[PDB]
Amino acid sequence: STIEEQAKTFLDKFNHEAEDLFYQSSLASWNYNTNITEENVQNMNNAGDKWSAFLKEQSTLAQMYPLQEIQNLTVKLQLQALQQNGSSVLSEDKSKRLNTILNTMSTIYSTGKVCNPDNPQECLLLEPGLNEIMANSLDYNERLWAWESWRSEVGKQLRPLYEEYVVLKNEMARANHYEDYGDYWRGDYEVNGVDGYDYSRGQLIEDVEHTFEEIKPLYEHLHAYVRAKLMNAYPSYISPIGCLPAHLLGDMWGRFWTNLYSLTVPFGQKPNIDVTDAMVDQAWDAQRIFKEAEKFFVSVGLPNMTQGFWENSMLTDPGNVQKAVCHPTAWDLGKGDFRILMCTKVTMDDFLTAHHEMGHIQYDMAYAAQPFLLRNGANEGFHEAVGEIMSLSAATPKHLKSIGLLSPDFQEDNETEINFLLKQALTIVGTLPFTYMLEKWRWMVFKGEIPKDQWMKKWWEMKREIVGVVEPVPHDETYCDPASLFHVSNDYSFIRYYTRTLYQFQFQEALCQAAKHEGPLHKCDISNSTEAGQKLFNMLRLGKSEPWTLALENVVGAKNMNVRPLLNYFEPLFTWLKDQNKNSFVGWSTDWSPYA
Amino acid sequence: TNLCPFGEVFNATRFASVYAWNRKRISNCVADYSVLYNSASFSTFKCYGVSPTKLNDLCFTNVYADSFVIRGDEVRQIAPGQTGKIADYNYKLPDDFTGCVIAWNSNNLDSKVGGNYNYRYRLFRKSNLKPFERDISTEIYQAGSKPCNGVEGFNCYFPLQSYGFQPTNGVGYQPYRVVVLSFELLHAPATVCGP
Ligand SMILES: *[C@@H]1O[C@H](CO)[C@@H](O[C@@H]2O[C@H](CO)[C@@H](O)[C@H](O)[C@H]2NC(C)=O)[C@H](O)[C@H]1NC(C)=O
Ligand SMILES: *[C@@H]1O[C@H](CO[C@H]2O[C@@H](C)[C@@H](O)[C@@H](O)[C@@H]2O)[C@@H](O)[C@H](O)[C@H]1NC(C)=O
Ligand SMILES: *[C@@H]1O[C@H](CO)[C@@H](O)[C@H](O)[C@H]1NC(C)=O
Ligand SMILES: *[C@@H]1O[C@H](CO)[C@@H](O)[C@H](O)[C@H]1NC(C)=O
Ligand SMILES: *[C@@H]1O[C@H](CO)[C@@H](O)[C@H](O)[C@H]1NC(C)=O
Ligand SMILES: *[C@@H]1O[C@H](CO)[C@@H](O)[C@H](O)[C@H]1NC(C)=O
Ligand SMILES: [Zn+2]
Repeated sequence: STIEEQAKTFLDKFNHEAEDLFYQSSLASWNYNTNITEENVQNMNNAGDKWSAFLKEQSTLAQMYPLQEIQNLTVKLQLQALQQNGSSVLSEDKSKRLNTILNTMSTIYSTGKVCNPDNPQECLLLEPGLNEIMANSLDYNERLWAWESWRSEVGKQLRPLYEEYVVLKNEMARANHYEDYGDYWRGDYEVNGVDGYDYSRGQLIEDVEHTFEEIKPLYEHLHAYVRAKLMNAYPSYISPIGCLPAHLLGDMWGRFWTNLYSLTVPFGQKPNIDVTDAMVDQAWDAQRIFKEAEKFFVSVGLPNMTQGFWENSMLTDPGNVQKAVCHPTAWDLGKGDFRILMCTKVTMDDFLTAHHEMGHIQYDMAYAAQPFLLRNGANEGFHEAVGEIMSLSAATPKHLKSIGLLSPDFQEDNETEINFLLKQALTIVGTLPFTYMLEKWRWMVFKGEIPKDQWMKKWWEMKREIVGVVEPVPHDETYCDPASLFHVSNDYSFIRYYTRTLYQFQFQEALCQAAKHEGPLHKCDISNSTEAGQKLFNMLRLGKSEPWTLALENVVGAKNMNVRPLLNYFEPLFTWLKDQNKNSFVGWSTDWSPYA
Repeated sequence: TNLCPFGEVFNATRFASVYAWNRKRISNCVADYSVLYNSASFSTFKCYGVSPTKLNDLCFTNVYADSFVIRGDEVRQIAPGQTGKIADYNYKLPDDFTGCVIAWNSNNLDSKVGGNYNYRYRLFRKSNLKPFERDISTEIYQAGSKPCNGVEGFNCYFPLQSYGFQPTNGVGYQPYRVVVLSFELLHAPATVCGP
């Protein structure tokens, strides 16, 4: 008759009722995504509203069982996951305003349009026009327009809203017994009651920072090599010791440096490995693609797809009248139903994506036997890390040759090896400072460490120092440029992209060690390696039932995040970069600014 | 030449919910046990004690045929000395069970788009079921320590929950029809021989 036992029983009833109600929502929401109709837009909402109102009904009842009296740790996790007050901890009037602000900000970004000077008729949204200019154009003055105008007509609208968004979010988190809204977000990594495997909310900032310090040498060289190569492309505009002008970095917000490859390619004449032509030559269709992905997982000891997967997934655009949201997504509807929605083409980029999305399916199947509230990646970064390591293996030359898409007469020379690692460095390494700095600005804003009259002043101080990026035009405090990015003005924690990146190379290195790969981690394939599969699977099944530190330790044997695997992955590019910048300045000066 | 009416059990249009499992007493007839085991229609056919291998040779006082519907993951609980919700709260076989367990997939029949909620199960009970016991009570379970007064509320749960069977569910969440044959041997005429 203990309070624990009551909650066990309580939780037992919850799980069985929850699975069916979740299914009805998933299936209906799967209909709208596969078959857009005003009918299903309303069907999707009706199922989601009943599922939103069931969880709010169950959250209330759960709090009647106070966690202090529960000792079984797996009971306490589920109970605690259902006892989240959330915005409800606020007055209705306030919780109704916060939702108004959030929706207002989401509306301003997604509908924010910029029109031509001297031609009000001509206008461009972020997609497709503005994003094209920033990501493909090569004119300093043109780019400055798209970069600046987006932050002046969309950012300024968001500035007063973001100030009130910070007030209310901090009130909701303090009432929920968190320090500030940032401390609340850091709770996803917290672990209590497990000797030797705990983790503090604050320890993230430490381990984020302590691991970023080890990236700086690799980023500093990548930065001085990109700056050297940009200086050849706009000579009158870039300083050989200064930060990089923000608008010149391939994104409107300067997140991923990927689109700078055309300008930074180490050996331009040698082309990249594109097996797209080979796929069309052999008449592969969408079903052959996913079939080869299935064969990959099976080759490491993981189960093949359920029949319901093949019968109920949408792997080809219906097209014609039946429109559909084509973003590749992996569905875990529950009750055994696993589906992939993907408007697959016959390209190499959608071949890898088929492995990546199926990676999520494997993670979803592996922990499906766990309770309903424990079917999720160890933390916010685990799930996306599992998905990534699949297209690491699937894209190597060693793997493409073994499935008959890459000619047996192609052999890796050290020059194509560098081209690829740069493209990877521009995307993987390039985003890490941007990501750490963007979340640090927000962590501090919420903490109170940065006053309102210095939001933008402290934003661009940290862009200069941390990211090596300088604004092309001086910015007042009427601006709110951190909110010019989706994730900030749509209220999404951003540190996951940092944590998940360090996760996937820890994963990859541990698994390739089991495969006994000989050579650089760059060309490892975990194919035909059940030992790697078992080690990964030992973590997959855990879901949220075990702390993410003990989850990580099951794969890699370390209880915490380390960037060394990432560095090992790039070491041959690190030493090649350290032989391209010998007579170049590695570093940046904070003061240099293109705006005088 | 009076055949045993196995058609009424196996080909019945609707089956019972496992908590109210249905028992059909077979007697004074001829049963051709080799037709079932050698029909290749069933996903499960495990016999305990007797051998399905043409042991139709033997005579038995009474043959009982228990029929219900459960989900695919739960068929393993229809076995001696297995625990779970079904084996503790719905249908318990004894430890010295001498008979067979049969089951097949019923997704074609007992699964409906949107969900077939007509099959149920007992989710809560004060104690385990004695072998071959049948409980069809609907008394509100008291999980805490305050009388429920016959209405569900806090720590008061209606003890029967509804299988939600859908055609798109996984195999383990799909419905399965189960038939358990009990062979009784008393000091009696032994009217069921079926050579
Ligand atoms: C916490 O409670 C769960 C309740 O499920 C325990 O897990 C069960 O343990 C029994 C032991 O016989 C097994 O038969 C069940 O299969 C287990 N069920 C699940 C869902 O795993 C768990 O061991 C308890 N842990 C502690 C430390 O109290
Ligand atoms: C259940 O029916 C099966 C179908 O065969 C025929 O049986 C007839 C009685 C009638 O239902 C016809 O429509 C069917 O085509 C039969 O083969 C099985 O043997 C039956 N089950 C048993 C236990 O005999
Ligand atoms: C799409 O939705 C419409 C309206 O509900 C429906 O008539 C049609 O059958 C659906 N298409 C599919 C996927 O069958
Ligand atoms: C807020 O959460 C705490 C801990 O779960 C709980 O004690 C408190 O009652 C909650 N408040 C509301 C009104 O949700
Ligand atoms: C998946 O494997 C099982 C055996 O483990 C087999 O029954 C099934 O047909 C396989 N599916 C495919 C598409 O190979
Ligand atoms: C795995 O082993 C099989 C059988 O020996 C072989 O045909 C196949 O090519 C191997 N896989 C790879 C990745 O080459
Ligand atoms: Zn993914």
